[PDB]
Amino acid sequence: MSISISYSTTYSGWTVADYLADWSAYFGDVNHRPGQVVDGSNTGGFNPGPFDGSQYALKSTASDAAFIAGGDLHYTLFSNPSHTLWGKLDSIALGDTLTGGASSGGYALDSQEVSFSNLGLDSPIAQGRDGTVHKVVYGLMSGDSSALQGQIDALLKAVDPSLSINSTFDQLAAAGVAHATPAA
Repeated sequence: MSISISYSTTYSGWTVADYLADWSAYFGDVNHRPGQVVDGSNTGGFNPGPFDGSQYALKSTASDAAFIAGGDLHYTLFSNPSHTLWGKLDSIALGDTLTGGASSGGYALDSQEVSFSNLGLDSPIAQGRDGTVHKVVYGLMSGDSSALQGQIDALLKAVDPSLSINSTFDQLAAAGVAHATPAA
């Protein structure tokens, strides 16, 4: 299945690039870096976990913003290549107010704004932090969605050259790629 995008009608006239740029500024930088990682503050979590899961999810420390990365994800922690998130990234869901976790049978967003699915991204452990999956997710954690933007852009252009991250969600819905959900 090719890339599918779900969006609240609230963002119908926003370009994907503007939405993501503004969302990352709103989520901010959790400062997930050497000497600055604090359990339960800026780590996020895996479902099932502890270091691998079908979901990785993280709440903003600056706001109610949160994201859920979906697929088949793995984190190396201290083992070479250290601090690498790798595996399959199938989806990114962006919104407010993270709920759930491993014990609930999954993370969710109370106010999901936008989701990108069927991303088809797959990065091997041996690529380390140069892997696309790593860069996309760490980008989000650190207030820079450029890697995510770049991957969405490539996927959209591969569906049709008239589609890009500078398309509005409505324009992408006109092409059958994006699908509106009610404004909550």
